[PDB]
Amino acid sequence: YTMSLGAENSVAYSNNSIAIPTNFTISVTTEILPVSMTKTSVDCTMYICG
Amino acid sequence: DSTECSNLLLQYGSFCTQLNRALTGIAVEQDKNTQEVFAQVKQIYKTPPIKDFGGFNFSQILPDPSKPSKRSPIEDLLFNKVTNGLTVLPPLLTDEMIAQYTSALLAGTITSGWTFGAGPALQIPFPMQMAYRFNGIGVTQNVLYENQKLIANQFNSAIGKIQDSLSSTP
Amino acid sequence: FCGKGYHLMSFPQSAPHGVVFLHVTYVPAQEKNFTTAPAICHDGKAHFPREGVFVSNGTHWFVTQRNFYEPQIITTDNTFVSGNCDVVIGIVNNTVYDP
Amino acid sequence: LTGTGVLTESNKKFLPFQQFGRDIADTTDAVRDPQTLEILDITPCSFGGV
Amino acid sequence: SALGKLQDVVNQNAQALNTLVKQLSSNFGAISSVLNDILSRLDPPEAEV
Ligand SMILES: *[C@@H]1O[C@H](CO)[C@@H](O[C@@H]2O[C@H](CO)[C@@H](O)[C@H](O)[C@H]2NC(C)=O)[C@H](O)[C@H]1NC(C)=O
Ligand SMILES: *[C@@H]1O[C@H](CO)[C@@H](O[C@@H]2O[C@H](CO)[C@@H](O)[C@H](O)[C@H]2NC(C)=O)[C@H](O)[C@H]1NC(C)=O
Ligand SMILES: *[C@@H]1O[C@H](CO)[C@@H](O[C@@H]2O[C@H](CO)[C@@H](O)[C@H](O)[C@H]2NC(C)=O)[C@H](O)[C@H]1NC(C)=O
Ligand SMILES: *[C@@H]1O[C@H](CO)[C@@H](O[C@@H]2O[C@H](CO)[C@@H](O)[C@H](O)[C@H]2NC(C)=O)[C@H](O)[C@H]1NC(C)=O
Ligand SMILES: *[C@@H]1O[C@H](CO)[C@@H](O[C@@H]2O[C@H](CO)[C@@H](O)[C@H](O)[C@H]2NC(C)=O)[C@H](O)[C@H]1NC(C)=O
Ligand SMILES: *[C@@H]1O[C@H](CO)[C@@H](O)[C@H](O)[C@H]1NC(C)=O
Ligand SMILES: *[C@@H]1O[C@H](CO)[C@@H](O)[C@H](O)[C@H]1NC(C)=O
Repeated sequence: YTMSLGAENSVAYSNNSIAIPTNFTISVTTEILPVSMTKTSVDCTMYICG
Repeated sequence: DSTECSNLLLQYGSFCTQLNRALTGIAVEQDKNTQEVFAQVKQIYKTPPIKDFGGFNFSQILPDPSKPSKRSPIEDLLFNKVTNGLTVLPPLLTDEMIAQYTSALLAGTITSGWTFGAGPALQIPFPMQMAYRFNGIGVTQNVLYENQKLIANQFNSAIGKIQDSLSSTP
Repeated sequence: FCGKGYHLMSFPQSAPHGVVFLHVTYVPAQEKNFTTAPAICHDGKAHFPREGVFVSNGTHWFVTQRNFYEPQIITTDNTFVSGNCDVVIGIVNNTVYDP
Repeated sequence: LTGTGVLTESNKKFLPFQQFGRDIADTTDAVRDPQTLEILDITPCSFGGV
Repeated sequence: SALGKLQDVVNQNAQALNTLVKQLSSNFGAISSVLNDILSRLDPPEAEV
């Protein structure tokens, strides 16, 4: 299929109308960020030659 | 297509697998980059058919209905100004879908300000939105309202100068 | 930068070779249409909201904060005066209360 | 087949056509003794960073 | 797949190490991939090659 970018949302714009929220949601989201890698050391002489 | 060459190449091990894996990682990283830049909204916002924004003109940045590529005149000028086992993989997002994403972002920031980036898109008149932006930089709303025709004219002139500067600089 | 929505706070959590941020954000919800005006014309003077916005429920005009509906009577304490009514485009006539 | 490693008694059971066993790096990690047919693991001698 | 970002880093490091150890099994055009076989089978003038 051709992938849908998203749902269409025509904002009801006019020159004298505003939308004011009457309520709120306290939303908690996760963000995972890598920090470090495994500290690996390779003996070049022992790797190549044993 | 030489079989003897590939038989000798197998003596070197999995170098070719490493190079193909690195190139595949680069190829998927480009699509991830395009997703991270352009696909920040899950709603495809559209401008109203009547372009009454209190004197503010966005025709040079809104998509042109007469063009089949559905690009803005600025974006059309930008696309005109950019010109043995090898393959070129096409990007996951084509240019018209990237233009549709930018059009959705433009419609959201014109009709709703910064509200669509923090939740539901809340409509607001564009001069009032500009006044809010004026208060963000520490200038009172009255200054914006009193000099609204001048601000709209300066904005339209600057957008036209942007198009002229892009069309006149190689 | 710190989650989707208006950022309130964040909490860090350790992870194997990584960090997990629990971003606590404020999301607006249950929005309602209102008729808005840039300024209020009263006694030949233009009144602008000091921190909020002029809203109308259909018959009456109020001033409320921008991110939450909390309608209040348009007074001289939450508005400021700049110029007359001849300059601002879209100014409407409404009374301004004096405490 | 020459090498250097710690020899331990092994739990692996070789098939009779098998003499040695190889690891990922194709080093002999298990061997059958050619006189008394028993299996021995060959763990390598300890390697350290000074 | 919630913690996939850390798991990709761990998998890439383990895969790089695994491929590094797999490279020891290649002879790179020599008669054998084992040094001990070459030292036991050949005189030093061909063993140096
Ligand atoms: C604010 O008013 C507008 C227009 O009166 C509403 O937009 C309409 O919404 C209905 C149902 O969602 C649609 O069938 C119409 O096509 C919309 N019209 C336009 C012009 O967009 C909008 O829903 C109202 N907002 C609220 C919060 O009530
Ligand atoms: C704002 O939204 C909250 C939901 O987050 C509403 O709280 C709910 O109210 C209904 C009816 O009063 C209850 O059945 C639910 O149990 C409530 N949920 C919670 C989590 O408390 C609240 O009523 C809304 N307020 C307004 C003014 O719309
Ligand atoms: C917004 O800007 C566009 C372009 O700057 C205006 O379109 C011009 O309109 C005049 C007269 O209508 C024409 O002579 C030009 O050729 C048009 N330019 C282009 C590039 O098409 C437009 O009139 C402005 N105003 C509105 C309300 O759209
Ligand atoms: C707009 O809000 C005002 C104030 O909240 C409403 O005025 C009140 O309406 C109630 C309900 O009929 C009356 O009991 C009060 O006496 C009214 N107060 C005043 C000072 O008149 C008004 O009705 C609202 N308008 C709409 C269309 O909802
Ligand atoms: C808002 O109030 C002003 C002033 O009371 C109104 O302006 C007057 O309008 C009448 C008839 O249109 C004229 O005869 C007066 O000369 C005007 N006075 C001034 C000072 O301009 C205005 O019409 C009102 N507007 C609305 C929408 O109610
Ligand atoms: C808003 O548009 C209407 C026409 O739809 C017009 O009558 C009115 O004067 C406009 N108001 C402003 C402030 O531009
Ligand atoms: C001699 O070697 C054979 C294997 O070839 C084995 O079966 C036998 O037990 C060995 N005998 C002695 C005395 O080591």
